[PDB]
Amino acid sequence: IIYDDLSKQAVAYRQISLLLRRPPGREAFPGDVFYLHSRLLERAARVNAEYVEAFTKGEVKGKTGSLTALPIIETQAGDVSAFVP
Amino acid sequence: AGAKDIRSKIASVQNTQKITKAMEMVAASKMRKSQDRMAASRPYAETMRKVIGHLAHGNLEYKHPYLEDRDVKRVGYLVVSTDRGLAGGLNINLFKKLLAEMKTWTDKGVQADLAMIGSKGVSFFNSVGGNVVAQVTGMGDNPSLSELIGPVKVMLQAYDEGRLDKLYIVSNKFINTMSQVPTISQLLPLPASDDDDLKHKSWDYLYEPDPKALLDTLLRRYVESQVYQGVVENLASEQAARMVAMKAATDNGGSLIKELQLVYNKARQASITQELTEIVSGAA
Repeated sequence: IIYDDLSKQAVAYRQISLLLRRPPGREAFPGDVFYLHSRLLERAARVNAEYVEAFTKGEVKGKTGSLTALPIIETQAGDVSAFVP
Repeated sequence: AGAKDIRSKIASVQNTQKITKAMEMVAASKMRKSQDRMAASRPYAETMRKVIGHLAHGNLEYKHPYLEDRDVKRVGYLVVSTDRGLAGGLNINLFKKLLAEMKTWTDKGVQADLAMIGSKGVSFFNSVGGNVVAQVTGMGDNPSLSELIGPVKVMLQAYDEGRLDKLYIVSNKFINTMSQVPTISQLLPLPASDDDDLKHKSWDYLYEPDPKALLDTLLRRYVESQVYQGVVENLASEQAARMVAMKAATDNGGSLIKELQLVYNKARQASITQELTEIVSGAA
């Protein structure tokens, strides 16, 4: 899965958040901005066969599932030290 | 204080960059003038070389201490150096090559001493602690042979009285605008390869008063011309090195300015955002 402009997502939370009067943090993003990406990205993982068997209810055995992710982030003036990057 | 001082630092770096940009062109023009002087210098030296070759390699062959080979027990150098800074590593490269050769001669147990042109060599070799017998400084542009007459006179006095057995001139060579090389070449005894001729010494010169004193004066004037030409060429090489160093310095300043501007812009945005968050929060 290749999310495009995860940055363009973060700008959108700020709007829904500032429209909800939630206090902004560094720059103008709300403190929850780390939770937003952390809970989205953490789903990309490789799971052992036992989890697959438990989820499938025994239909699939001995196979490990996986989900690779390639998030894209856009930096102003090549500044890798910005908040969101 | 990004809002207070970084804006001043940027301006200072801009001013320094413009000054270096001007210095590069000044050096480039002085290099052309030094090239003209250097090209003017050669024909007198080559004509005197032709005359000394005729006198030495004529049908009747004379012998002179400045000309005859002598065994080595002491070795001497005279070194040219800049009187002004910048000019990159020219001086240090020349000095370390001279030190390499001096160490090579020391390993053979040969005592060495130096004659010095320019204050940079004076300072470096005083720090090294090498024997310096003569010094001349403060020529700047348009150096004169009249000042040079001294050190060459004392080095000649050392050479002909037995104190010195070989003499080298240490200087950088103006190969071209883009490249210069530190070099060492022999002056005494006369290293020039022999030559042969028929017209000369057949329709021989009438000698007044006698051929020998004229040969002594001729050889002295020749070595003096050699060291003057070396000095001029080293000055031209200095100008070229300064031009290059100023180009590098201007590029470095131009590279620093943009990073300072990026930092200043980050600070500028951050201050506005913080102060507006404060204003909005204060309206409870």
